[PDB]
Amino acid sequence: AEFVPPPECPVFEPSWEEFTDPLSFIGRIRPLAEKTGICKIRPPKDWQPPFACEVKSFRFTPRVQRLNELEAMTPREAFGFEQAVREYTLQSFGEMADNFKSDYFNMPVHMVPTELVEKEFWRLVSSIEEDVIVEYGADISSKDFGSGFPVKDGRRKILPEEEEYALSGWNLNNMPVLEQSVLAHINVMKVPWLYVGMCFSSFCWHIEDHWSYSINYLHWGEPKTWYGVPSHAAEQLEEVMRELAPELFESQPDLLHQLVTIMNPNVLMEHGVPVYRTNQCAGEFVVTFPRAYHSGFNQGYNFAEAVNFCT
Ligand SMILES: CCN(CCN(C)C)C(=O)c1cnn(-c2cc(C(=O)O)ccn2)c1-c1ccc(OC)cc1
Ligand SMILES: [Mn+2]
Repeated sequence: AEFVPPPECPVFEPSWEEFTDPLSFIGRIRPLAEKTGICKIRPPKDWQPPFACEVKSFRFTPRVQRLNELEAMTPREAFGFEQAVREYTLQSFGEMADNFKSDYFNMPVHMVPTELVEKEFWRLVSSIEEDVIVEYGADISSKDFGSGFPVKDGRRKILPEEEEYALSGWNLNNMPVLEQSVLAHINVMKVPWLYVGMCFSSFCWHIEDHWSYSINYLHWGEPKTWYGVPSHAAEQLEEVMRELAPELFESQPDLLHQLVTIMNPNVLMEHGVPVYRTNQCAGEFVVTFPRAYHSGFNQGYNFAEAVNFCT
């Protein structure tokens, strides 16, 4: 039986008046969005930040992801030496990514329906006959090659028409990140992270450290498909995860288990866990709420930026 897409999470299209401050905006939509775990925010049509990373020198070593690593658990000869991590440029990764997807589906990359990639992704995760391997540029600090948003740190040129985006509250470098505590006063910081995706590259189910919010922006490229679970269902999801996990992993601390918590959304739904989905397209924000479990994968070559923030 083929994958059944979860219902769509809310999408908001604020006018310019409502698009003033992200914390005030998220506070207003919270009564609805906290009940779906994730939501999507489309900025006003005329809000188009330039892309401001150092593209000429952009280089990275993406992690290798084997889609069915879990279903193949329960030894193959020379396991552990399948594929080495190597260095790409932004350009050379994109050539590889588009070639992979167009080859895989036998059609131009921009013509593959989002629902077809979604169906194939979940089929491959559980398949013991097809061993698909992809790569994910997922460990890239904005401090390395700069943020995708313009930043007024004097390291890179900003045009007059771009200064607005350097100062915008929706620029992820201008989100509040400091958690309130007494230790924070007794002590004598965080920056955005970047994600360069290809078709089928993915993030497993997790919640943020300290149950933090996160905000996520897709700078350009093909969509990022998301699944989210409201915080009221967090303990339920955790129970399902431990019920259906391999016993070798069921007892592991959550912070380690989250490295390998791959689970088809339909399985959670059949166990009574509410799941919502969305395709985040270029120029759109996704916000995750405190203790909202989420997971997802990329439809093709794309570039995202994300940060944890505090309210
Ligand atoms: C689990 C918490 N965590 C550990 C932090 N510890 C080390 C301190 C994270 O790093 C983290 C937080 N969110 N998050 C994420 C990423 C995306 C995306 O890929 O678009 C979408 C939504 N969330 C990630 C992530 C990073 C890399 C990754 O590689 C495959 C997969 C997930
Ligand atoms: Mn996350």
